[PDB]
Amino acid sequence: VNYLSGLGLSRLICLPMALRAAIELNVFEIIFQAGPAQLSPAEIVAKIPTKNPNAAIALDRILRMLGASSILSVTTMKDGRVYGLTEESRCLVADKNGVSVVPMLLFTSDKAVVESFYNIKDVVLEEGVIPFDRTHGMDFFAYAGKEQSVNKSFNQAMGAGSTIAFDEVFKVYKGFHDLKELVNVGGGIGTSLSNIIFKYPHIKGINFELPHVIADAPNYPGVEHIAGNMFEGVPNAQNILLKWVLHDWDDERSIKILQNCWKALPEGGTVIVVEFVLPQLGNNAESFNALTPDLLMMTLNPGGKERTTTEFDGLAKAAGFAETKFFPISQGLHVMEFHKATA
Amino acid sequence: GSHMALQEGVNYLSGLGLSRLICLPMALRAAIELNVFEIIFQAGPEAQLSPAEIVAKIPTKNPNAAIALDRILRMLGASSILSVTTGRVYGLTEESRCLVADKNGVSVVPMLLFTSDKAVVESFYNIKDVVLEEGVIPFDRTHGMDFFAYAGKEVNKSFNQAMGAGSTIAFDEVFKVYKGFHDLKELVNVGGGIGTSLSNIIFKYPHIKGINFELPHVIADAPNYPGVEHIAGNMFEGVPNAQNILLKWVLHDWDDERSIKILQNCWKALPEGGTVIVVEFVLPQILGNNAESFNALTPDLLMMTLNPGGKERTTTEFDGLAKAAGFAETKFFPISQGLHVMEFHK
Ligand SMILES: Nc1ncnc2c1ncn2[C@@H]1O[C@H](CSCC[C@H](N)C(=O)O)[C@@H](O)[C@H]1O
Ligand SMILES: Nc1ncnc2c1ncn2[C@@H]1O[C@H](CSCC[C@H](N)C(=O)O)[C@@H](O)[C@H]1O
Ligand SMILES: COc1cc2c(cc1O)[C@@H]1Cc3ccc(OC)c(O)c3CN1CC2
Ligand SMILES: COc1cc2c(cc1O)[C@@H]1Cc3ccc(OC)c(O)c3CN1CC2
Repeated sequence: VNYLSGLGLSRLICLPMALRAAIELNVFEIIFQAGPAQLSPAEIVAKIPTKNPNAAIALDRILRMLGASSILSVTTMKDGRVYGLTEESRCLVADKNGVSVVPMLLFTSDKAVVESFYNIKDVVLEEGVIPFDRTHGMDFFAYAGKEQSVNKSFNQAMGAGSTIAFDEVFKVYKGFHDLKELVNVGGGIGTSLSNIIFKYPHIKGINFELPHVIADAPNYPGVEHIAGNMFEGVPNAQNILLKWVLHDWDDERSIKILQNCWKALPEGGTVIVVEFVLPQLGNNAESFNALTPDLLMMTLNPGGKERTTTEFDGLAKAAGFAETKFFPISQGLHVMEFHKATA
Repeated sequence: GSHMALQEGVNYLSGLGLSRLICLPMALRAAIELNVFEIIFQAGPEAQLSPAEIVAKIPTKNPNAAIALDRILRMLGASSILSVTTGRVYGLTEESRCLVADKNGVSVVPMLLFTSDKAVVESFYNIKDVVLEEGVIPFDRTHGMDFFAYAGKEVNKSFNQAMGAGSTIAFDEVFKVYKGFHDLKELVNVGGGIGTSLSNIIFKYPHIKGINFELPHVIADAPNYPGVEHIAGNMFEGVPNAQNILLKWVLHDWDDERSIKILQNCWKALPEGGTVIVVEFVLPQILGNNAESFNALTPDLLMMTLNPGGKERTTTEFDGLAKAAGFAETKFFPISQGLHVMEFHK
């Protein structure tokens, strides 16, 4: 047995912390500004606010780990290593509208989240334990209420993810056309509705959320914010959007959310669910796209989990939606329609 | 707009999957702490157990334990740490066999539990400060004290056990290649940990008198290895008089100036014919996705976050240390996958 190189499994914790450091140092935007280029650490440090003469050697130590792990391209030239973007690190550069995966990556490796991960084994060992609650003494959404650093990191993570998800959704899914009104239950800071209205200008958007999220939201006109608790009830709605909400909750609570949605809808109204779906698993993007949020749910949320299409169908039917349709979008991302029948 | 067009159509969606990079080490940690790899190993390697079968060997009365464990293990399987078959059943792979204890109870588990310890990861949040600020040590900034002193007031155990397991593993490889211990009569291990290195050396060469030289809080843990006596001290003040010295995984903890001071103290403790035997991984000058590269880069980032100016070094840099410290002759013995023995001759 190669125990010696098995010691190298410690890279697994080194690599995400190296990536977090490079993200926080703005490395990817700095490289991107040089053109589709490979920059030395010294050249990158020219764009970092530091008075430290040793900054470039230290940065090289972080970046060469990212290069060996194929996050950055690396080649050695007359003045040492030089680093460029790759197909996988391009997502770390903000696009025309300033969205990248960076807010999501900074949230999911945030100290509060990682600290809770130390107790994920307790979900195996003890019935009904939530690692985040045990670590922090309150559930995640209450914590985000009390702690603005985590509130902000999480709200921006969800907003960036919303833009990314809906850019993919609109490549495939057409079911938002002919809708006149959409209430986003647990809609975050309203970015989801903003993307939808950007594509379908006549849809009236109502974002239904907790107050600490609404207070943190940008003023999107055309998005009206309503404070409330989805477990107590949902405002009257022609149609409802449920994105990245059901996976936060166990089956019982998900069914309760969906029953409140059913009660708020008129005959012929629809709940549109946007989630990743557990693939039928391997070293591929679909698998990681479901398993990554699943482990985040396991550490953060009350019985939240990712689900198969069959499990989503079961939730819908148990909550009063006898008509369901499933729309694979991309790499495990799905849109699903839960329809309340017309006469 | 042509420059920004390069971000139009980027697969941001699967880029969200980069969060798996932090999920994976925490899943692995959990599996280690639940004893998953030994439980699977008991089924005969190559055999696959369901999470229900594994949970049957874990002390819990939680009826949902198998589903929960499955959530951790399937992430490990998709990442090629475990093998999976579909419920799902899990087996060991070439990458996880090292997580099973050998004939002598040794595996990489103590090292993996140390390097993902809360204190270490907490310090990792400040590794960018080594870039931003002159002379800042992330562990010192995070916790208010240096790593070895912190271990003094106490993790002394987690780290010391990690180094001991790593020592057994390293010397099992060294003894396949390096023969330079065979004719020594006495060896002082400067910074020798809990003494496991000397214990392995004396097990192979029983006529070697072993002297383990360490900080007092490290010796407090040390087992009574035959042939090994423990001495407390500070290597920056001096080293006990020694016919030969072992320096394993010590130089890489320190910047050039302090490493040279260590080696000069070694020089002063040695007779005219004494040697320092250095055991370290060697940093390749051309890096890639290979074991040599990762075997140097992994401890290098741990040094960056934990230690005062510690770093991994090339062979040329080790020769430079030796020369600056008064050792005119050096010899290099590649062992395996970047691990080296080097002899510094006075
Ligand atoms: N009881 C409750 N009532 C309404 N919203 C709730 C709630 N409990 C949690 N939430 C909200 O549920 C959201 C889940 S995160 C998903 C946010 C958004 N739908 C997106 O896809 O980007 C959080 O914003 C949180 O504030
Ligand atoms: N001033 C000092 N004097 C003696 N030992 C010291 C020291 N500062 C740090 N050390 C020791 O240096 C060791 C580095 S870790 C290496 C341990 C061991 N040689 C092995 O290879 O497994 C630690 O055990 C630490 O206690
Ligand atoms: C190939 O993979 C690995 C290689 C090595 C180590 C850990 C690995 O996972 C450890 C990590 C470590 C951390 C802190 C130390 O002092 C504070 C220290 O001496 C070491 C030793 N090194 C030896 C090389
Ligand atoms: C494919 O990669 C990813 C996919 C997804 C998420 C993060 C990823 O990295 C996030 C993580 C997350 C964490 C906490 C939440 O509430 C507490 C939450 O709704 C989500 C949502 N999901 C959406 C799917």
